[PDB]
Amino acid sequence: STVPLEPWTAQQLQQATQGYWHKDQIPQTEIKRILTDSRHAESGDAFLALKGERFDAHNFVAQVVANGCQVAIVERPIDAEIAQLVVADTRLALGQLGAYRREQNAQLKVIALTGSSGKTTTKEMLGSILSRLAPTLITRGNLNNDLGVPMMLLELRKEHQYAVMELGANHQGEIDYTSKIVQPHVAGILNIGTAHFGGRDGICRAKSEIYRHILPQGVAIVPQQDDFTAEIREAAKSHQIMSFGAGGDVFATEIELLPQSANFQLHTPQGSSFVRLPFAGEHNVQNATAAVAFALALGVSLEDIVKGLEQAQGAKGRLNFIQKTPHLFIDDTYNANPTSMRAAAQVLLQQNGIKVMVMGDIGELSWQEHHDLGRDLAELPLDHIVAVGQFASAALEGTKLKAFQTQAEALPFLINLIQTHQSMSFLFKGSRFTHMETLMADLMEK
Ligand SMILES: Nc1ncnc2c1ncn2[C@@H]1O[C@H](COP(=O)(O)OP(=O)(O)NP(=O)(O)O)[C@@H](O)[C@H]1O
Ligand SMILES: [Mg+2]
Repeated sequence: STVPLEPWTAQQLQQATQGYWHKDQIPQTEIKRILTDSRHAESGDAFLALKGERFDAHNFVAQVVANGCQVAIVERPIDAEIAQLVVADTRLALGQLGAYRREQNAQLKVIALTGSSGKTTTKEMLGSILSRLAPTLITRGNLNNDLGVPMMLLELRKEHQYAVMELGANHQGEIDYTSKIVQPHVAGILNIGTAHFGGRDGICRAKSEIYRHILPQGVAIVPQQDDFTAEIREAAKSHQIMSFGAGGDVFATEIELLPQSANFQLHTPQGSSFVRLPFAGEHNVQNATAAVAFALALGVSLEDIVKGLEQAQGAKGRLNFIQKTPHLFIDDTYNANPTSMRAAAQVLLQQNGIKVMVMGDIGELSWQEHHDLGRDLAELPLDHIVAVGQFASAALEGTKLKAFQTQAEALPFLINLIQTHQSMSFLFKGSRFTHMETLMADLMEK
């Protein structure tokens, strides 16, 4: 990474991993950064060599030596001029290094959260709330798995008073592993979504591992309106509990959905407040109520929580409203599924001007799915539907909808829509692998 980092001593590296220095060659200078990318390691870094499926970064140690790196963390001694901390397993050692740094920072109050949807948005909301009060570390991008979580904890500094760790795992045992490294004071689940083997039951059990390592006198956060609310409350029973959602501790009433925001009355065990939330859509109201519950569990005042929500900003590709007078471009390109795709159309339906929904394929599904999506969206009063990809033909089945196999062929059509019409409102969305944000940037170019 590239943020300011607190250095490591050779002694700290060894103590965290219980490794040994090869041939007793011990670095006499401090280590400024631990990284896994052989392209970027330089003088002062420690290169930690990971292996995985058909890959082994031990193969690239000569590259980091040629580039000036003089410290490596490895599973086996390499014949090279570099100090080497030898460990049994470098994936485990990375976990231990993150766990050690988390433990050394005893001043921290720590949140861990998971869920099928809304993790990143809820994390950003908490980040806004907590960063107003003190230095706060939150998960960057998708660093939320067995490697990403400890990589994030390496960025902890003595100045940090708060940490908000997103945990992304979906499979049995994975959340136990990362949440044990994190050692949260407050943790919980936002929702259980649709089936990925194991079924939704398996997803529930996996994410319920997040309650196992909550620290003494901590708090478990539970969703009060989930299909698995009762099972999740049982999983959290060894901890003090707070809930969010209708019928729960923290909930919203008189919700008003505006074109780029949402108004509602917020209710909590610490009092109530109106909230002018600068996020669009009912799902983001739900994410706000979860952030409120997490923040109250850390003792933040309701007043500071509302101030944090009202100035919070969304992650990239999550309903970003981009004004390009006299046109609007909504960037919702981060990902897609059949449910969220229909939800996005509802947001576009609230905008002024000629409404054009540009959509790419939805993965992990498929033909019948797009057939019904193209049918349902065509019944909506959208002005134009531009379907791009391998299943655009399916959506065409069931004037309003045009289908393109490639983006290259879709770009002139979108350009022609400008000419054919008067302000336009575009919304762009597709699964991550379709990266519809290039087609959006390409239309915006001119
Ligand atoms: N609470 C929610 N319930 C249902 N869908 C939601 C919710 N919040 C967001 N979404 C949808 O999920 C998309 C991604 O939201 P995001 O906050 O990035 O979730 P995430 O849980 O971090 N995803 P991921 O890290 O890829 O597993 C949004 O663009 C919405 O379409
Ligand atoms: Mg995420």
